[PDB]
Amino acid sequence: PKGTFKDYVRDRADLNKDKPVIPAAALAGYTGSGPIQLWQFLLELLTDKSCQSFISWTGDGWEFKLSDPDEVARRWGKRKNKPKMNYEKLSRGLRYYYDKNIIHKTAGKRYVYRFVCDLQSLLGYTPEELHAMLDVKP
Amino acid sequence: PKGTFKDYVRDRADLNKDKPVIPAAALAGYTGSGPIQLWQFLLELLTDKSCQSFISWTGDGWEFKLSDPDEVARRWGKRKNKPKMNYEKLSRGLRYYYDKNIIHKTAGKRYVYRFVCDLQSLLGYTPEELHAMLDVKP
Repeated sequence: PKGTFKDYVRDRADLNKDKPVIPAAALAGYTGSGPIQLWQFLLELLTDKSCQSFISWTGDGWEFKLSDPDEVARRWGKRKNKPKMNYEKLSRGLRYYYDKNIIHKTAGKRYVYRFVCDLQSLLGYTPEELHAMLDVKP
Repeated sequence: PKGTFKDYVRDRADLNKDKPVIPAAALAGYTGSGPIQLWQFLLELLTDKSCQSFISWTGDGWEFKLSDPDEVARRWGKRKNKPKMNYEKLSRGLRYYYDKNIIHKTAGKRYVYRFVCDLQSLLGYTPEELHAMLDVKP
């Protein structure tokens, strides 16, 4: 392409990309879920500094917000090779996690959710630790 | 719950896994190649310290050896969700790269090939540079 592959990688690194704390494929392998799942993908985006403009931790425990839900849906589609992925499907996926108690929606607010499963024990990180590593303001 | 995700990751790191100098996905993205191609996959394995037992650089420029061709094929099939992938198909794939001048086979030797496209200009790395980062004996 333009410059060398080395340039490409350096440019991505400079933009804080390709180094999520919790890579979805890695978490899928660890949990043995086979295919990558939406909740694991959201976790990767939330621990990827380059993604903070469209999805981020609110600073309240495991609560997060979708600043650009369409972008989130777009990336999800690309990751699962489903070009037809959209916000309608993304929201349906999120509602599915309600009864599964993986993700709950924050009442009286919009596009704000919270992981309600025990991620601290599963992941080995506290909300504080993760927020420091990602330099989250709140 | 065999440890935490964090332990799972450190365990793999202690085995020199998950850190290829040239990830196939990244290379495909940079070249705008779409799906990951076999030659890109070989480059990934060749720059992944954890794969040296079945595929490695010979120490002569961009020449490499498939010490365990069957395992290489298995990993390729696994990466592309192609369960039928095996040595016969992998070898067919390699031969296809001949007239495409991407990879040529070293005559007179067994399981030895060489990238013949200009990888130095494409990657930004010299063979010797990669060899050093990978502790190639030779």
